[PDB]
Amino acid sequence: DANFGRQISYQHAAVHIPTDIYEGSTIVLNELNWTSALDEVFKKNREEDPSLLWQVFGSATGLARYYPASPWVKIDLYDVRRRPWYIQGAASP
Amino acid sequence: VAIRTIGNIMIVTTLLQFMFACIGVQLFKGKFYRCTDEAKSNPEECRGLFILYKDGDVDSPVVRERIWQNSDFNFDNVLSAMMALFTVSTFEGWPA
Ligand SMILES: *[C@@H]1O[C@H](CO)[C@@H](O[C@@H]2O[C@H](CO)[C@@H](O[C@@H]3O[C@H](CO)[C@@H](O)[C@H](O)[C@H]3NC(C)=O)[C@H](O)[C@H]2NC(C)=O)[C@H](O)[C@H]1NC(C)=O
Ligand SMILES: *[C@@H]1O[C@H](CO)[C@@H](O)[C@H](O)[C@H]1NC(C)=O
Repeated sequence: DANFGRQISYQHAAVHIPTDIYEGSTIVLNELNWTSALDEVFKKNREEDPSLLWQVFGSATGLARYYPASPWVKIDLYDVRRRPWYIQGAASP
Repeated sequence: VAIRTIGNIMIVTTLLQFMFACIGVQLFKGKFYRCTDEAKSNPEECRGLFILYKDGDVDSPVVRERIWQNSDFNFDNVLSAMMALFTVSTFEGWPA
């Protein structure tokens, strides 16, 4: 796609689970079920404003679900809970 | 002949080792388990992958599997306890 450096798909939303968190645990799978309803809202936002960049929900359990789906970019040390944009919305100065 | 005349002591020490093996089974039955990384302390948490920092360096990480594995010498049943106590009585690997 243009205005996007990667190959992306608008049919669904990708999920990033950090290496130090095991997918398939009870906490993660439960978070992977009720967050599956966000994909409809992801598509609705992109319909009205097609010039919309990544929309991401940073779960407090570690996993981050972003739209549109695109493959993730050595080892992976990414963690959504330590990102600068997560920390400012999780608390105050 | 020397073996025959000393069989009394061997039976006594074998019985003592058996008693100590039973006591060790009662004391450390299944408690020797550990995870691959010293951060997860039950089998339900010792699953998946984890980041290992080689030689304690924070700038040299490497991805490794999580395995909930038993000790090589343990006190699970009577035979394992007897083997572990034999290794201890040989004064080898007993501090570990
Ligand atoms: C969390 O996981 C649950 C387990 O899959 C989901 O619950 C299931 O959702 C299915 C998809 O709708 C349901 O199937 C059909 O649901 C519609 C809606 O009412 C109806 O046609 C029928 O109830 C059903 N059709 C059938 C069974 O042929 C399941 O009924 C439903 N429950 C189960 C499988 O026990 C949740 O949707 C999911 N949470 C979210 C937010 O998606
Ligand atoms: C987006 O912003 C523009 C102005 O920049 C505005 O006209 C428009 O109504 C807004 N919404 C959409 C869906 O374009």
